Amino acid sequence: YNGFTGRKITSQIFIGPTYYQRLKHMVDDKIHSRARGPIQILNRQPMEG
Amino acid sequence: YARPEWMIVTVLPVPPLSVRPAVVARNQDDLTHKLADIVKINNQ
RNA sequence: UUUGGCAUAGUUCC
Repeated sequence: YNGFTGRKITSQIFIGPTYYQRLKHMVDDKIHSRARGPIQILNRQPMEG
Repeated sequence: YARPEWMIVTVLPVPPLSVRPAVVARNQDDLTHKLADIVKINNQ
């Protein structure tokens, strides 16, 4: 059945218990932004990393 | 702009301290080490 | 409110 409206969904859905895994790759360890931060020494360009 | 005899190096330019910066314990670059060796041999 | 570098290994995405 549909969640918002309560009406049956016309097509029957394939549902059952499958074994899932949570991989190491999260988003809190990947989000990154910069606006005028630290700067390299030899080239005076922005740092790397 | 390019006279033929000038291609024989008799005066060696030394790059400024910006081209070969010091390292922060103070470390000298590969260019600085080679320059020191060259001037050692030259004065000897 | 101040700034290390070289190398090697592994991983993500086409």
